[PDB]
Amino acid sequence: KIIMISGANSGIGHACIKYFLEKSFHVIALDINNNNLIDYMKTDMPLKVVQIDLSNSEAIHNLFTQLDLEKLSPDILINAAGIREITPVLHLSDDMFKKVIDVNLVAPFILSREVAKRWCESKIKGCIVNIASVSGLMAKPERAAYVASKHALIGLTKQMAMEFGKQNIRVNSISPGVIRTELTEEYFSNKALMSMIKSNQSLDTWGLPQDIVSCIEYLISDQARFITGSNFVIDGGQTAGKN
Amino acid sequence: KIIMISGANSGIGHACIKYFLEKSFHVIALDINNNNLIDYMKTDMPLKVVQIDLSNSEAIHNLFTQLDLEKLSPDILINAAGIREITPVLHLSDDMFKKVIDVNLVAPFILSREVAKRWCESKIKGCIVNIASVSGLMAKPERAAYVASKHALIGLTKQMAMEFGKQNIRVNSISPGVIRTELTEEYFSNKALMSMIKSNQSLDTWGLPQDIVSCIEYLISDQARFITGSNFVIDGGQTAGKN
Amino acid sequence: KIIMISGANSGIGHACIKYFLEKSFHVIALDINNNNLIDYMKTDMPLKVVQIDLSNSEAIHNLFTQLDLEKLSPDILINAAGIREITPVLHLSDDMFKKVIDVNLVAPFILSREVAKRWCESKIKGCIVNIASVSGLMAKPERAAYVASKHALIGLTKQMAMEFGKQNIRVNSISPGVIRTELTEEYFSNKALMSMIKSNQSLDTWGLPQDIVSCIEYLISDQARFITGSNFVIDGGQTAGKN
Amino acid sequence: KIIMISGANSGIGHACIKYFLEKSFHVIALDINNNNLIDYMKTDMPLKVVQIDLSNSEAIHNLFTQLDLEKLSPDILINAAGIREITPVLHLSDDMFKKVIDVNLVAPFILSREVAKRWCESKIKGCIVNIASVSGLMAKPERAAYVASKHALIGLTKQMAMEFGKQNIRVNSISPGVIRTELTEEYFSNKALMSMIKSNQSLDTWGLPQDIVSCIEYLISDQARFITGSNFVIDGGQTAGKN
Ligand SMILES: NC(=O)c1ccc[n+]([C@@H]2O[C@H](COP(=O)([O-])OP(=O)(O)OC[C@H]3O[C@@H](n4cnc5c(N)ncnc54)[C@H](O)[C@@H]3O)[C@@H](O)[C@H]2O)c1
Ligand SMILES: NC(=O)c1ccc[n+]([C@@H]2O[C@H](COP(=O)([O-])OP(=O)(O)OC[C@H]3O[C@@H](n4cnc5c(N)ncnc54)[C@H](O)[C@@H]3O)[C@@H](O)[C@H]2O)c1
Ligand SMILES: NC(=O)c1ccc[n+]([C@@H]2O[C@H](COP(=O)([O-])OP(=O)(O)OC[C@H]3O[C@@H](n4cnc5c(N)ncnc54)[C@H](O)[C@@H]3O)[C@@H](O)[C@H]2O)c1
Ligand SMILES: NC(=O)c1ccc[n+]([C@@H]2O[C@H](COP(=O)([O-])OP(=O)(O)OC[C@H]3O[C@@H](n4cnc5c(N)ncnc54)[C@H](O)[C@@H]3O)[C@@H](O)[C@H]2O)c1
Repeated sequence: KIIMISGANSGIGHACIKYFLEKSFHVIALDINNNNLIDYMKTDMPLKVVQIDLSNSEAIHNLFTQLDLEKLSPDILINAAGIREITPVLHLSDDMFKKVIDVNLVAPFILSREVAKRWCESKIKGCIVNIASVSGLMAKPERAAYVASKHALIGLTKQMAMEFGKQNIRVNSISPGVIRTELTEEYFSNKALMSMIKSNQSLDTWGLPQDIVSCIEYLISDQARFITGSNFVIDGGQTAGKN
Repeated sequence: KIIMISGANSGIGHACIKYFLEKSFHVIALDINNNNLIDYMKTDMPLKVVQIDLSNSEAIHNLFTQLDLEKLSPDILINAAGIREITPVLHLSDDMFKKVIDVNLVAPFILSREVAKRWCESKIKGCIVNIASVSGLMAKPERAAYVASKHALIGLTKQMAMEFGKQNIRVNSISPGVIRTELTEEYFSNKALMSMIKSNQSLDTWGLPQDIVSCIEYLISDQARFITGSNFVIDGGQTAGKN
Repeated sequence: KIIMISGANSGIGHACIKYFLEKSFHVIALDINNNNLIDYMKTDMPLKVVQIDLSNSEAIHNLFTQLDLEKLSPDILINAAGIREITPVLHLSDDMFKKVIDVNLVAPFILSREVAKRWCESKIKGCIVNIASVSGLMAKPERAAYVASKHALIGLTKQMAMEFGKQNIRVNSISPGVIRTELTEEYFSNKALMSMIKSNQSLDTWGLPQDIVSCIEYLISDQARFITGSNFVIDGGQTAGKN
Repeated sequence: KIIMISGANSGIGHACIKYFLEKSFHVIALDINNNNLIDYMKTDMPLKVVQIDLSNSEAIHNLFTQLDLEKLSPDILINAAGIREITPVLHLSDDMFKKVIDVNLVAPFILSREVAKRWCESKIKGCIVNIASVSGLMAKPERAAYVASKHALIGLTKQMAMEFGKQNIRVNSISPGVIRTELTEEYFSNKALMSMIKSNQSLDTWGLPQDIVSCIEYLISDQARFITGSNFVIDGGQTAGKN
């Protein structure tokens, strides 16, 4: 199987590249940066790395030209590339709101549409997993674009699941709570902050990239044949309520 | 009180212009069309009509430069301008997805940020109502951008309610079900379709613009003092469940 | 019009009694206590006070046999009677859990079923408003029964809305955030508790019974003709998210 | 490891018995009937079978007395026993509404409290899985008690997850869509009703008990360390929206 994973240079998407490579998949890795993939690019692993700014829809079109010319058509798409602003909403510029939208929502849409197109043409049973967030279900401060983008992606998941259901293409999302990655690593040296995170959820611990990889493994498995349009929350109780 | 209302040339937004002018508000009306607003312009009702493509963030910026020069700032913002594609997702182009997002989400974001900036600097207690949709809570076919945009707008509402809560700026959404307007008018002479719409909800009728205007009236009233971050569904039971 | 209001001796249901008497409704008041309703009974306002334990389903059955004999069938039902435990779940007894369920869920169910039976017989357009809670959408500590009961009542509201929609019987719920009543009075003299409440929501205030009464007023109005199966959150932003 | 599974005689619960015995768990099976479990007791697999009417709370307390004497505390609890009425709500009796509540909500609650009590006393981790339903998230006709009870169980899951999270007791729910079991078997020979079922979801198939077992298997695994308070929908797209 061929799996295409965005966000491959860091955090959850990188954990996925490593995991799926170890399980003998052919991996197409998409990211705007590649410093964490250079070593692997020098090996003979079945890894194709594309350096791509997924905020640029022209660039995504060029990616599918390249993939089609290389006869590479993934079976599975993991939309994990994403960005998060931390900024007072009055200081969030038009261009920055748009940028978050373009990465977190538009790119998943376009990548999903293109893979679905090729699956419908070839009559293949594809699978998409969208990395949303608990911010797709509730708000947080200083994250207007982020929260909007993640709400959007939950909706998109359900919509595309309905759209391609008769073609046996399954589309699901995962909504992580706090996962220790490069995105969130700054939190973990701050005592006050770690205390407040632990206060906002039920388990006295934090997630790791492997917790989300495991979920992905489940959602792409044969055991997930009846799962489509669902959102799986992996958040140590962050969304359960208020305490 | 000054009320800024997008989508003012048609449908819900147009019913709003009429009703609120009738109630002695000063109205700033935004829309890309103005043919229905011309008659009202001929009167000396306190109505400013702006012809503006809200998909162009530069035209929104010019709008607000004009308003600042005129020392005109709204007390209330109704985000009602919206578009809806009906397009099988494999035929939904990058530009069209992004256009729906830019009208349905980015314009409410920018209008909201700009009014809220002026409220925070003046220490005025503002109110924003976003017209989302039941497509902000569930999916529908051939509506990938629409569903994504309406889900986004619901999360944006929650986020901005949170962001501006300490400044006493309330931000709520309304999720209509089927409302007879120029958007949906084509359905109403199709018997097959009308019967399907009625089977998909609880009440044997459809909504009218006035159903949404009355909800807006409540949400901007003093009786809505403790209401923020809420989504008011006005849908004849369309979202209640199945069968 | 006759309006039947449970919880009539205290808090929200008492504020309803007074308000709706003032607008010329005939009121049927249901509560297990009556000390606050005594003054009202002495006047000859059109108020019928019934002292009833709504956790006793046979007493409810008798009430309706009586009401039938007296030709008092309500046109509107407001289910406001409720209780709330604050008990660590390991100390929450079988009986305490069942009682909270019986009062918060079963009583609304039976009352609703009986009023709707009479509307369907008479071909009347009835209206039910269930007072749920934000604890019907998320969890809180030491409130296992309360949370379960309120999630149930949200479900029940949707279900009855669908069941009775073709008969033009509308069924909606209100989910209050923190409303200052006898239920919550103990909180208001604890400063630390009040601070935590306020930082868990958007608005620096709390709700009053009148906030809920005005929402009731809207939902029973003719302007609510297309509203059924909806849950109206009146909560100062408490549910918007975290921070 | 010991797992207690309710509803062990039929459908999902029975599929669990067989599966987890094959995996070397010691299984405490609970059900009001036992005819499908007789054969298993004939082998000497580590299976305790208990005949118990889980609507009877004293019978639950006697169960725990007897397990305490045998020193068998389960490590994992799967609440799968349930019932569903198909009855027009005007014909749904007080007792039948309460019965559905007692089986579908109150028994999960008591079982959960009792296992949690012993996990907290022994300072052992514990894991609960509650079998809710898509009727826990939306309504369906003729199912007032069932929709109520399943909404309640979703809320109870979230609450208990919050309540016991500091003790590392994880509590999650699974919400199946149409699973072919003895509960639903009657539908499958009805051509028209099958066609309506497929029309209401995205995938042209139905679930099997194994689909829910596999979800349980994931929720009780070490890969589920960060999952609590979550609701996993396994429904073929039934909840995605309306088509
Ligand atoms: N870590 C968390 O706590 C958390 C919580 C919930 C959801 N998420 C989501 O998980 C996903 C992955 O997060 P992460 O923690 O691994 O973050 P990360 O920053 O460690 O990795 C994200 C990767 O995405 C890539 N990316 C960003 N913008 C891109 C662009 N324009 N083009 C191509 N690649 C781009 C980044 O360069 C980076 O390598 C994101 O969508 C994030 O919003 C994370
Ligand atoms: N009518 C329904 O059944 C229904 C259901 C749910 C939600 N809604 C929403 O309600 C809102 C109003 O819908 P309506 O039914 O009144 O539709 P409408 O088409 O009658 O009115 C929409 C107006 O918005 C304006 N508009 C669109 N694009 C714009 C642009 N780029 N710049 C400026 N103005 C623009 C249009 O010119 C038009 O006058 C929309 O957001 C719509 O999605 C409608
Ligand atoms: N006040 C809040 O902050 C808040 C928040 C959310 C929801 N609610 C809900 O609003 C509703 C009204 O609450 P309130 O604040 O007015 O509480 P309150 O305690 O002041 O009034 C509730 C009334 O219901 C009656 N009641 C209780 N059990 C009864 C029984 N067995 N039979 C008859 N009457 C019975 C009580 O006697 C009392 O008069 C409740 O369902 C409650 O859960 C309140
Ligand atoms: N099958 C579906 O399509 C579906 C969909 C959503 C949720 N569910 C839920 O999944 C769970 C399992 O359902 P299933 O399809 O296996 O049903 P089933 O009828 O096949 O099995 C239910 C079992 O629960 C037991 N039970 C019922 N009442 C009991 C009592 N008072 N005490 C002890 N045992 C009792 C029954 O005897 C039976 O063995 C239920 O909670 C059901 O509501 C099923």
